[PDB]
Amino acid sequence: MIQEQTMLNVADNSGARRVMCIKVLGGSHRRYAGVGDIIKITIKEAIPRGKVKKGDVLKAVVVRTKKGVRRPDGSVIRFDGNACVLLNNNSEQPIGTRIFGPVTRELRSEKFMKIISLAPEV
Amino acid sequence: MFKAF
Amino acid sequence: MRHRKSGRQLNRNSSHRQAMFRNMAGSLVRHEIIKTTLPKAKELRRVVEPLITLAKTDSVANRRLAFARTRDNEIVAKLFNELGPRFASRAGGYTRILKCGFRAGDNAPMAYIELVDRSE
Amino acid sequence: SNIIKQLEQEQMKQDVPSFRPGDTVEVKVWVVEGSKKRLQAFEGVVIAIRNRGLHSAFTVRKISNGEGVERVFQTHSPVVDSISVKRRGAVRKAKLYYLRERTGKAARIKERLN
Amino acid sequence: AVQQNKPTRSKRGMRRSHDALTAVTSLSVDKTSGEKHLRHHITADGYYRGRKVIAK
Amino acid sequence: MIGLVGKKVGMTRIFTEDGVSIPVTVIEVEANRVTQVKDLANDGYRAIQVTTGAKKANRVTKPEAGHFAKAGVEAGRGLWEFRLAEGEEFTVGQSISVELFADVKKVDVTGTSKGKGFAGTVKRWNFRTQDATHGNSLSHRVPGSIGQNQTPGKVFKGKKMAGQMGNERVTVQSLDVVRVDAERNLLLVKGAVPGATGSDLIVKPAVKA
RNA sequence: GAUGUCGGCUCAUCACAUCCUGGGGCUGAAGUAGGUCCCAAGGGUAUGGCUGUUCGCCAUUUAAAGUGGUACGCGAGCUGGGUUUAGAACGUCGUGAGACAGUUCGGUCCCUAUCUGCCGUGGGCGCUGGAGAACUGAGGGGGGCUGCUCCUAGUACGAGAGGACCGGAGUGGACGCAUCACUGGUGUUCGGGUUGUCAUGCCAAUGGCACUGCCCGGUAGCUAAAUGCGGAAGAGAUAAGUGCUGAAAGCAUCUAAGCACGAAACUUGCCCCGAGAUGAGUUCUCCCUGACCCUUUAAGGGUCCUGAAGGAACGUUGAAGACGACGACGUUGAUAGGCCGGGUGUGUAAGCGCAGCGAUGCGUUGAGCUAACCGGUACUAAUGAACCGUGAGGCUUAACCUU
RNA sequence: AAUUCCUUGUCGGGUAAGUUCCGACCUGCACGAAUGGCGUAAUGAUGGCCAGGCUGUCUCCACCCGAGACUCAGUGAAAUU
RNA sequence: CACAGGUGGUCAGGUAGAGAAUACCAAGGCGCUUGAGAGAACUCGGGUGAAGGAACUAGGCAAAAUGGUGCCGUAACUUC
RNA sequence: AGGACCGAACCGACUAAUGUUGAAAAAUUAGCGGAUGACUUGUGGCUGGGGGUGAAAGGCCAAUCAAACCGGGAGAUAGCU
Ligand SMILES: [Mg+2]
Ligand SMILES: [Mg+2]
Ligand SMILES: [Mg+2]
Ligand SMILES: [Mg+2]
Ligand SMILES: [Mg+2]
Ligand SMILES: [Mg+2]
Ligand SMILES: [Mg+2]
Ligand SMILES: [Mg+2]
Ligand SMILES: [Mg+2]
Ligand SMILES: [Mg+2]
Ligand SMILES: [Mg+2]
Ligand SMILES: [Mg+2]
Ligand SMILES: [Mg+2]
Ligand SMILES: [Mg+2]
Ligand SMILES: [Mg+2]
Ligand SMILES: [Mg+2]
Ligand SMILES: [Mg+2]
Ligand SMILES: [Mg+2]
Ligand SMILES: [Mg+2]
Ligand SMILES: [Mg+2]
Ligand SMILES: [Mg+2]
Ligand SMILES: [Mg+2]
Ligand SMILES: [Mg+2]
Ligand SMILES: [Mg+2]
Ligand SMILES: [Mg+2]
Ligand SMILES: [Mg+2]
Ligand SMILES: [Mg+2]
Ligand SMILES: [Mg+2]
Ligand SMILES: [Mg+2]
Ligand SMILES: [Mg+2]
Ligand SMILES: [Mg+2]
Ligand SMILES: [Mg+2]
Ligand SMILES: [Mg+2]
Ligand SMILES: [Mg+2]
Repeated sequence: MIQEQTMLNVADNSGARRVMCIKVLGGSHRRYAGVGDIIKITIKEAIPRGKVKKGDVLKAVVVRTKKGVRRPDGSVIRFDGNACVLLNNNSEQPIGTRIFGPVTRELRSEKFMKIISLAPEV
Repeated sequence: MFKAF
Repeated sequence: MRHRKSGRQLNRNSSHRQAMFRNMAGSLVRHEIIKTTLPKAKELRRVVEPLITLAKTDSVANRRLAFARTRDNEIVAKLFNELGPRFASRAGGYTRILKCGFRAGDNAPMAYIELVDRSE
Repeated sequence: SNIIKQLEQEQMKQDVPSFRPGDTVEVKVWVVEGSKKRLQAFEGVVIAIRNRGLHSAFTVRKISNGEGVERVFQTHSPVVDSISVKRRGAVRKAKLYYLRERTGKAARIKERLN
Repeated sequence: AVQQNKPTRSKRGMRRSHDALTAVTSLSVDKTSGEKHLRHHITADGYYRGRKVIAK
Repeated sequence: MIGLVGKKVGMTRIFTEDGVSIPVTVIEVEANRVTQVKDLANDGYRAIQVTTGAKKANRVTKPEAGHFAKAGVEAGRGLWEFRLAEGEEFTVGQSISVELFADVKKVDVTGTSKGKGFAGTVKRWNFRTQDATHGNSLSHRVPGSIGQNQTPGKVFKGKKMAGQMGNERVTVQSLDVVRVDAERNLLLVKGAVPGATGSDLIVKPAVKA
């Protein structure tokens, strides 16, 4: 469950360490963004000489959440922390060239096949 | 209690 | 809501409620018949009767368990020496509740609670 | 609830092994890659087990690529094929939720050499 | 919070129409001792269902 | 189309070879004995009166037992009616079992909801709770305003207020029929249904279609 | 001889001069997307930063973030930040006390609801013999939102860029309903760990107190974040509007006669209440088939006999409940407790032995204990009765059964 | 600016967004030198602003333990009219 | 008022503790002059909480949180 | 050494909630300030109403203060209700 004001770690090498969610896109009065959902984020910490810098406003896709992901059989997959992958604001394509940490199958969509291919696990 | 000016 | 819940609170906290039945349970064992309010007598059934069941088999561990629930060596001796053997054949229902009108002081409903083998 | 017992009994998995909290367990789970089915192994420490007959489930924790991961497996689901206990650990508690706060040496579990 | 007009005797009586008490429908008779008592309650002398439940 | 009266045995999980878990409410539908047939010429509407289960013979009033005796049927838990369309007919004493739903994809389930008793506005009507701090005085979860001053000078009918919640007839529509077990008189329907375990339940074909 | 303000919070309700969704006429409307006007109020109609602010600006969303009325809705519902008491200070005015829609820091928000109204829930009586059930549905309420993707189709259109209508499929947001199978919360009534101290003679083992002493887990139940379902199709009559035939008016003309289509509005369809619907309805069963007495001789009163159907009361109680009510059961009995077995939860009891100087470890042992749960079991408590309720049910007319 | 009406002055910093805050400019409506000017370590239940930690303050409330509320017995008010 | 208020001195036990703090106790004195049930809304005093963590609000109000001993170590500014 | 520091008694009263026909005509609960001093406290004494006293709030002077309380002038006066 990702809301506004929640802090998320960055699971890609775009240069940002942790970002700040400022909007849950895709509806009116929508308040939660699970795995595979796009959110509007603002970078809070970033590494020097990266391709993104502090204060940038972009959008990212949630790839890991503490609340976890529910499977058809009732199984639930939980992660120790929330993570997201930064995407270009206009084209909604990943900015980083490598993904960090496990990825979840729910992002198996044409728009996120790039992340799945670059993911280290599943 | 209340005032009205 | 109170769906499928058990146990009367009796307008007391857990500590007071537990202490009251420990004393009342010993009283019923010491005195084969006592007088108390009807709701309390019904609640007492769930305390004294398990103790009698424990006394069915006499062992050091069981006696220590009985002591922890009564904290009275005299009651423990009564449970294992007399009450246990007497109710060796009964499968539960070691106590009987009898209603005896209302309390004069506050009109509370009173009822006698006694062991079923008091006949002598 | 004899009706539920019969309905659940008829569909309960039979080859479920014996495992306890703190033992390292590897679970084979079916994963669907398009039309072709596949098996992948998830190995970790069993930190919680609930026994409810057909509804029984257990939780496995592992550290993958520097990220902690927890999976709650439904034991009797067809998704899981087999359960193998690679290592047996001795713990004093049914639930090992405290392991979530430890890593590395602090997360070690002593083996149960009964 | 408080009344604007004094309610009448009639209104007072109607409100009290439901305050009437109800007498015990009947009193059970012990099979042997013979005293009248409340049903499911022991008699004055401690009898109940034909057995002297209480010594006193 | 004619339905049936069952009992909410409980809730269960059904596994499928594909790996999907279907939560199914188990409904037991014993033989449904028709006790009376309603006719236009005498009653003004076409319907069938049915009874299910059994009840102790010591508590069947001869006004009720005589009704059962008229149809030559054993007294059941209660009496329920189902309207008849143009194409269906039935005879008194006919026994209907669960196979009637064997050809039904979707069913309609009705029953009495769980009784929550006197429920507050927050629970009953999802009213927003007021501030728990910041000076609030004894008004943390009170309804608040209920009117608009002198102009109306009254509370409009149907105002949402605290009151009895639950313990009322509720119908859940378009429930998939997972499996019909005519050898044990059971009906499995996906999802939950109103009422607690062991409560009377009415199952009808999905009117929504 | 008192109608308490701005804003916020909570809860709203109406209007249509309509912001979105729906139906149309024109367009300097190719398409996509717009402009303008007409019909339409069913539903829906942002979170934040700054500021006491409404407002406004800004950030980011949305199909859209409508305009107004309701004491600029709502303080016997909350708040008290702003104005607008007494304190103090700045600038400013005055010789001064003081003063400033100038600015600054601080500053008591009472009321147990009689009536109306409203949300729930009972009693009484009525419905013309009484009683137990199942119903008809006059009426009333609830619900009515919508995105994105795919197909049709890269087709119509266009030089190109770009890119459909009309019809289908899937998956979402918000909202509502139900429920605990799952994932979880809670679980001071279940286990276990541990600090200080007191006590049970002492060791050992336990209990009391310290927020449940502090904590770790947890059954049932409740519950959402959990998972099922819902908005609709269809029908009737229509708004704006487009038409057929067609005269008054040789033509024309959607209209005067006569026909057709036409929207989330309207009447139905779906869900819930419902015969106090006094217009008190219908259907199916059940119960009662005696003596007399009086005059004010009539829907008359009274005595004896009788006490049916059924209900109530009491008792054991409920996933029913503030109390009433409602459901189950009362020995011809599983209603509750206990008991037996099982399942859960905790995690190897106590005792004894074996190792060690000892803390402690190991064996007996997944042991011991185990609340609300599951299947059983009359061991305990649900008494033999009494109580209420009656004894064939008015008149007139009609149609039949008749003598 | 505890002083600035115009005014949310203008510029910079902080924030995705800052009528407040910090720095600077001077066009000081209407600062100014013992009715003291400007600084100032330490101190302050003092005013404003920011960050970490922390959380039911909130998104959005859920459950539980107690005292009332509710029912029974006893006693028995009040404002108002 | 048999009122959660106010009222100056003297005596100063045990375990833990720096202590007349605090916890549990000794001597000693008390259970506070209405009770019994039920386990609804709502109010009061408390406990816990999934994911998020000031998005609340005039304002982090209130809550949560920090909390003891030794030892290591500690910046600008300082009237030293 | 200290109008020194932490912190009980003791003296204070910054915040919140409760209470507001209260248990209480100013309190309770949880926090909070001082706590060797311009400290606090017992007993007795002194200052009297246009006066006292006041580390200054028009505060306090017996639950009363921009002129205390009690009696008297007194049936003040009231173009007002
Ligand atoms: Mg009480
Ligand atoms: Mg305690
Ligand atoms: Mg209920
Ligand atoms: Mg108050
Ligand atoms: Mg409060
Ligand atoms: Mg009027
Ligand atoms: Mg007046
Ligand atoms: Mg409509
Ligand atoms: Mg705004
Ligand atoms: Mg901020
Ligand atoms: Mg107003
Ligand atoms: Mg207001
Ligand atoms: Mg008002
Ligand atoms: Mg103010
Ligand atoms: Mg002026
Ligand atoms: Mg010892
Ligand atoms: Mg400045
Ligand atoms: Mg000056
Ligand atoms: Mg000071
Ligand atoms: Mg009373
Ligand atoms: Mg007293
Ligand atoms: Mg002390
Ligand atoms: Mg309570
Ligand atoms: Mg939380
Ligand atoms: Mg806000
Ligand atoms: Mg605070
Ligand atoms: Mg605290
Ligand atoms: Mg000092
Ligand atoms: Mg100090
Ligand atoms: Mg205090
Ligand atoms: Mg002054
Ligand atoms: Mg005074
Ligand atoms: Mg004179
Ligand atoms: Mg005079």
